[PDB]
Order: sequence, then C-alpha cells, then structure tokens
Amino acid sequence: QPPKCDISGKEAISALSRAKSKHCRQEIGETYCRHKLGLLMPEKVTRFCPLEGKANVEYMPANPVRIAFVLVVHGRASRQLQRMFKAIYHKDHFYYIHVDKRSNYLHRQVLQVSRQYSNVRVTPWRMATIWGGASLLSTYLQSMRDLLEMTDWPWDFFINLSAADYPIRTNDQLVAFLSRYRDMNFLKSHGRDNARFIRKQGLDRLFLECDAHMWRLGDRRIPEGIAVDGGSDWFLLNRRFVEYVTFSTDDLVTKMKQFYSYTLLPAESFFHTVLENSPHCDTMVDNNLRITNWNRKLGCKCQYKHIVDWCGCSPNDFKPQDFHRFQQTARPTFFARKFEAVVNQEIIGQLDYYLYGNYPAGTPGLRSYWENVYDEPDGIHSLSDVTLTLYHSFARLGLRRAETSLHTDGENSCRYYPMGHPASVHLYFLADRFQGFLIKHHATNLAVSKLETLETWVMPKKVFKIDFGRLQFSEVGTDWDAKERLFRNFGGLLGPMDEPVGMQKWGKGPNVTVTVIWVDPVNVIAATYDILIESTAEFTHYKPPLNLPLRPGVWTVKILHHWVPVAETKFLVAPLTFSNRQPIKPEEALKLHNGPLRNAYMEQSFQSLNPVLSLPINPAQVEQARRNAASTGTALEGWLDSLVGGMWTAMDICATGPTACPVMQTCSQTAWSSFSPDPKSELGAVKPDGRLR
Amino acid sequence: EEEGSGGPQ
Repeated sequence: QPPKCDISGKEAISALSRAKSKHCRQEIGETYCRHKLGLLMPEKVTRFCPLEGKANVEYMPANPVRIAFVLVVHGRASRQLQRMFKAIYHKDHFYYIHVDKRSNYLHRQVLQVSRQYSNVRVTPWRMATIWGGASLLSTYLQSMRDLLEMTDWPWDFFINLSAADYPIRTNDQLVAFLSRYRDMNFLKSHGRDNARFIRKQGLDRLFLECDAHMWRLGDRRIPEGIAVDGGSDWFLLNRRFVEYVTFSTDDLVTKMKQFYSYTLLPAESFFHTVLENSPHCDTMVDNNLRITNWNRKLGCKCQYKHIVDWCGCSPNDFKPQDFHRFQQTARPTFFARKFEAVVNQEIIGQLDYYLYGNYPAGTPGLRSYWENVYDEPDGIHSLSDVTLTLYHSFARLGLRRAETSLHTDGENSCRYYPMGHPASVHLYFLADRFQGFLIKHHATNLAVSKLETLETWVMPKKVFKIDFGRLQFSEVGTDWDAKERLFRNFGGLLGPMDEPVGMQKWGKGPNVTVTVIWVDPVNVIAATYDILIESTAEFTHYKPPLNLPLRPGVWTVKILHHWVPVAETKFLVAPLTFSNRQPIKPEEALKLHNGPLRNAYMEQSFQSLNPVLSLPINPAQVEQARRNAASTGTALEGWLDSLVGGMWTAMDICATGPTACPVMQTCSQTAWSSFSPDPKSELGAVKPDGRLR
Repeated sequence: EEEGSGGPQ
C-alpha cells in the first residue's frame, strides 16, 4: 500500500529500506506523514513553575517511610539478583518486578520468589525493553499506575533498580534518610552545557520504536515556553509527584507524554523536564543518591548501532580496587552500579559482608558462581546447531569417564547409553576463574536397564604456551566485549561458519611490533599480518577475513617477533552433527566440512611460508580430512568426540537421584554441582527483624 | 561523574 504522503526525507527512506516487517513499514510511514503536516509534536507548552530557574542518619524515625521498589530486569543472572533482593528486603517495603519479555528463564525464577512473599509481585504485562527504547518510559508509567491503584500497599517513595545495581548502605539508614526528606524528589542533571546535552541525546530527532529497533525518522523542534533538562534515568520520586505525573491532565503533562512517545532515551529527561516546569518544581534535589561507574574512555564505543540509529554509552563494572569509593562522605549515596558476577564477584562479596557481616564459618559456595545458559523449557530451537552439537559431546565425554572410573572384571555397572537432549547447562566460576560447563542429561544404566539423571563437569585444557617480552596472554573467540575486555562466548565454542577473533593482552613497556600467523588443521596458513603494540597498549584484537566454511579441527595461532617465536595458542572449530536441530545429512555435511568454497581462505597466498616455519603439509592428512568431510552418523560422532576429548576434560560426574554406579557421588554432596548448597543466594523465612539476610 | 547516556550522531 502506498503512503498517504510523499516521503522524501533521507532518514525515513533509509528506515523503510532496512525495515523487515510490513507492519513496521506502515507504522513508519504513518508517523512521518503526521509529523510532516505538523499534527504530531507540540510546538509550545505551558510552564506552571513560579520560580525563575531551578530549585536545588543514625536516628530512629517515629514515622518511617515505606518504599515501593520497581525492578526492571533481564538476562540469565538469576542468582545474583537473588543475592541483591536478599540485601534490600524488609517486610514493610514492596517489590514489583518487570521481567523483559525475552528472558523467559529469568521470569520462571522470579515467579518462585513472588509466590513466597506477600509483598512481592510481578508485572503481568511484559515489554521488550531494548536499550534506549521508548518502551522503558511506558514501562515506568504503567507500573506507577498499577502501584497507585494497589490500595493495600501504602508506599511513600518510588525507587527503580536493575539486576546490575547493589546497595552500599543499610536499609535502616535508607529509611531514616528518606523519612526526614519525604517531600523531596531525587534526580541528577547532566551537569554541563544544555545545548550540547540536547544534541548528544538526539532530543531534536524523531525516533519510533518498532520490531525491537529504534528508527530515526528526521528532525523536530524543541517546544517553546519550557525549560528542558535531563541526566540520569535512575531516581527516587515521592508519591505526591507520581500521582501528579500519572493523573494530571494539564497542558504540561499531556504534551510531554506525546513528545516523549517518539524520543530516544526518554527516561533520561522526561521526569526532569516535567518536574522543573510543574507546580512541584521546588521539591527537586539535584542528586539521585547513586554512584554510577562511568568510564567513558571504555564505555563509549557505539556498541548499540545494531539496535538503535544512534551511538550510546553505558557504565563499567566495579572491580575490587573500587571498594573505597563506596565509603565516600562528600554526598549521601545509597546504591551503585554496575555489578556482574561473571566478570568479578569479589567486590560484590566484599560489599555484602561490609554492610551485613560475614557468613558463619563453614558456609559453602561463598566463592563460587553458577549461571544457567540453557533450560529445557525454552526448547532446542532457542539453541544453535553449534551449542547443541557440543553440549551433546560434553555429555558423552562424562559418560565415558564414569565407565572407566570403575575397576572390575565382572559386569561394569557404570556403563550408560544417552537419551534425549540436555536438560540444562550452567557456567561454573570459582574465585573469579572460569571453570567450564555443567550439563544435566539423562541416560540409561545398562547393567540394571534403568533411566538416570546425571550432571557432568567439563573443563577446557590449557593451550596457551609461551627473552622478557610484553605479551601476557593470547586467546581466540567470538563476541568480544570492548568495554569489559573479555569474550562473552565463555567456552570459545565455534563452528565452521563462525568468524573467529584473535585477542592479545600486553603489559607495560616500550613500543613493539609483532607478527600473527593463523594455521588450519592441515597446516594451511590462512593469514599473516603485523600489529603495532604502542607503549600504552593493554589489549589488541583483530578479526581476519577468512572465506567460509572453515576447515574443522584444531587450529593454531602463533605470535612471532622478527621470526623469533614468542607464544602460541590453539582453538577448536568443531564439526557439526546437527542441521536445523536435526541429524545432519550427507549432502549438507559435505558442503560444510570440506573447507571454504574458494580453495583459499584469503586473496593473498602464504604457501611461500610453510617451509620457513616448519609446517609441512602431509598428503595423507589432507586426504583424510577430505574423507572426514563426507562422514555422517557414527563415523562423524567419533570424529567430533576425538576432537573434543583432545581439547576438553571431564572433571567429574554425579547422580541427582539413586544410582547403580557404586563410585558416583550424589550431586547435592559435591562442591561444584549446581545442586550443591549456595546459601548466599538462597531465600528462606523472614526473621523477627523483618529481613532475609 | 557526568551524567547522560547519549553519545553523538
């Protein structure tokens, strides 16, 4: 269907061209037309504030405030959320949790909490709150309406928190502080030039949310007659102001809700703008009581370009050396961000014991961390062919360990046959060191012919191998996080159609230049290039352009300094046993496992280098790799399992229930199982003082 | 700590 208006704006044509759904293209055109006629955005807004500009703990309160916490959460880190919920809980407060529509695993875990406590509820509606999306404001405004209509919850303050927040002061001080200033609103402004704030936020640009993407559609004017302000979208607002925002029909609230429906990052300026221009303008404190770990040197890399038509930034994760910052006395602060348990748990532990004391001696699991990365109810189609293939292989690696660990000349009662697909997968950390994967899976014990449920721990073999140079480590992976300087593909799981990235980590010293060589499993040199390591460099990384598919097997990456060897590392390109979650067929196996289409991985060749580096190409191994490329079924499974076993180790395996294998422990009795005690994240009965911690 | 999450265009 053609538009109702001629569409000539460059941004809008670029948006229509990139959009994927018919509904989305229609919505884009409708929005553009309405703004074109001047019927979409307000041009002048009434200001009700009489002021000329802006306004700007060890006692026991007689009338303590009751707080409504609004948690907007996403991801997989359910156990870290449980630890934080434990720290902030008191029977007198209220907890309203909105879980991103895309995080069904997390939503199932949150549901178990809301069922235990009468002052904890979950939002029945769920939005896909993408970064910078307009829907974050819709989330807050709807939860405020819900909360104001819950008459059985007489709350006085509104506080929003994410799963990466944590308190840095006790609940008793929070209540005492807010009880003294109960008629104030806590918002932090940008603290710079206002014109530059507007440009950098894109407030003079029109955005539209559709298909989980923020489309930029053109320019717009800032309405006349009001002061525009903004800053952090983390705040604390009292009930009187929430009532005004929710139910007022005056000129200010009505037009601002329309304006901010088509705004990028709306929660960073909507509440600042309304308050300063409203009758409540004299209640504003220019302080949101937060510590945000900004390090714009690392957090501004336009890393959201695939989600929004704009460049964004985000704060860094705290580390142990930052602990002293939580003890400052310059201004009152009660929360901080960000924390990530898979990035650094020590600082979280330091902070929790400092506020609420050590755990009893002998408490297990304090230095460990478990994070679920697959749960059966979400289905194998939510996995990829890569992870499905390798999780199956890890399970088989564990079953072979069990058989070999029993020493007998009679019937081996530790022989198993695998059944179905993995039930769950966990990341396992100990002392902030990644330990590998935990796979829960079903298998038949062949001696008694009975089904058993087991969990297997697999750990990657060390492969980095290192004249006092600067190099400290080298690694290959995918999904490199430039802000946190790590691979988010923790296991380094790779398939033939993946595009690996090589990373190096350097210490201090003078500038140096090094050479990098990539070698495939049959000694073909795929790429060579030199890098400059400046004096101030700490990390370097590069993604070489390799034609796909990559030949399966064990690759090697070498670093040289003027032909002088420095170090090497290895990584695994695993052959796939699945296609569309189905057993791979001969014709699709051959297309995928015989190296890239063009006999060569890049344009320039490096055959001139094989003799120099002592990488001779064995004609027998080349033909065997071709033969391997046509195998399926059992032959292919044996090739994969021989590869995985050479790069991974089955550390241990346990049973969840009764077992006939006499040498396997119960999982709950182990130190490493996701079934073992983890009291720091476990939630029990409310104590006499109203706390869970 | 300056505030605001927007970058540029």
